[PDB]
Amino acid sequence: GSHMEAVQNRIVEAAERVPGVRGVIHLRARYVGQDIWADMIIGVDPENTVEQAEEICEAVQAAVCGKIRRIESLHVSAEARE
Amino acid sequence: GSHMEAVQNRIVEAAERVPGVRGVIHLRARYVGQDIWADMIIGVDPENTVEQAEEICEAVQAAVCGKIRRIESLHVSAEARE
Ligand SMILES: [Cl-]
Repeated sequence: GSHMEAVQNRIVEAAERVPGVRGVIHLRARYVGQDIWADMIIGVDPENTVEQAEEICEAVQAAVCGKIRRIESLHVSAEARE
Repeated sequence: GSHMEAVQNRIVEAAERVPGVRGVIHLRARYVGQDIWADMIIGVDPENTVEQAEEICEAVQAAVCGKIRRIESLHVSAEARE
């Protein structure tokens, strides 16, 4: 990977463009057949509510899955950053 | 393709998001090794100047090449639409 680094670059870029994301802290992506399954942690504003942070995570899931068709599973969690 | 239809979808989407593009009229993409070479026609406003249309074409080239790393050659021309 090769194939995978270009997919990981697209995942990070997609995520970082979602309102309220303060960087991708962690991303692990793996092939399951031809499909990608991935697990991500994003940074968020410490003073966002838990509800808002969950909304940002959901918006990242939608953006990333929408942009990268091969992704068939994506978990997104959040940590306070900056 | 398989591989290629997903690349063509990304090309069209990238192009259509550039200011002043009125649809992708034509796209031919081919693999040269692992690289993509492509030829595209976009629609533009008939009342744009030739200079403006050339600027839109150049902006499409930049956007598409920037978004799809495997593309190593992209020609973009314009036709009046709508
Ligand atoms: Cl591919």
